Amino acid sequence: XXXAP
Amino acid sequence: IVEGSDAEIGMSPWQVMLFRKSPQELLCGASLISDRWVLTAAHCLLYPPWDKNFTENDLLVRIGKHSRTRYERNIEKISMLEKIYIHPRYNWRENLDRDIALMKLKKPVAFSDYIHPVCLPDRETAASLLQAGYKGRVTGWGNLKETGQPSVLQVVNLPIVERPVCKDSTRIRITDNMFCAGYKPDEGKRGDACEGDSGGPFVMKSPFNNRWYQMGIVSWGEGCDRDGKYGFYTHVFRLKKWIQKVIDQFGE
Amino acid sequence: GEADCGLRPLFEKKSLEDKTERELLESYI
Amino acid sequence: DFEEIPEEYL
Repeated sequence: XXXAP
Repeated sequence: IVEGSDAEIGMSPWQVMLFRKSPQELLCGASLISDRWVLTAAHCLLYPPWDKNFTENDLLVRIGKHSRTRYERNIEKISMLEKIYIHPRYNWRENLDRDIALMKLKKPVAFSDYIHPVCLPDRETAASLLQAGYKGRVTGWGNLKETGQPSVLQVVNLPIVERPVCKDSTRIRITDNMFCAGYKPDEGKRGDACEGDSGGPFVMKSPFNNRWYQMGIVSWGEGCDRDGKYGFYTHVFRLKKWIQKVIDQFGE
Repeated sequence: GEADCGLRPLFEKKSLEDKTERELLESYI
Repeated sequence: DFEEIPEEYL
């Protein structure tokens, strides 16, 4: 959650 | 969230929005664990490879939200952080191991129909619910598709998967501070968290006391809703002794 | 606040159930 | 596409 994360 | 639905009003009242002051924008998800403390993924605040290192000052906490975008005039409450605490052994270098952080709010929030905390699991609760096959629920304002953004908070129910299968789906080294969830390509049901859903809660409802418990935090994945791929979450019960610790040292 | 934890004001507290929580409880065999 | 929040928060 960001761009993997 | 991929293949979920809109949440009902007050369905997930511990759901928090991590919000950037300028550009004012959605950073990540998070959850209300008491009237002063918020739980999220450490990578939402500190991720060097993307030059990410937010300070108390860089943000706001939005509680009681439904709409992603609107400023929910008599429902939501906005707060300021008094401080940020990251797992001292969180691993940004190789695989998001110990992906966990706590945020202490400047002023304790007041609960309401739309605002209410999630419980943290005890050893017995975790013991009995963290079982392959058992479903949990994830919520977030994240990507709807791997390639967009919902108007409203989204929800999905997903089964916990066996460690072996979790490990065999990827090249990355999985640790005991992580669990994976999703359906098997043969089970013919879809759904997953997705980019923008980070820091949100993976919760389970106890069948013994019918209370909602937080078991994981949305951590990382490979694409969103791909067959043979699974979402990975921070195993909240394992990092509990660290959480206890900081709360007992810095607040409440 | 964690003490009245996990009991939602509009569901548990009124003894109303959400639309899919039954899917969860059914998986806990 | 975020609606403006009260100045009082910033």
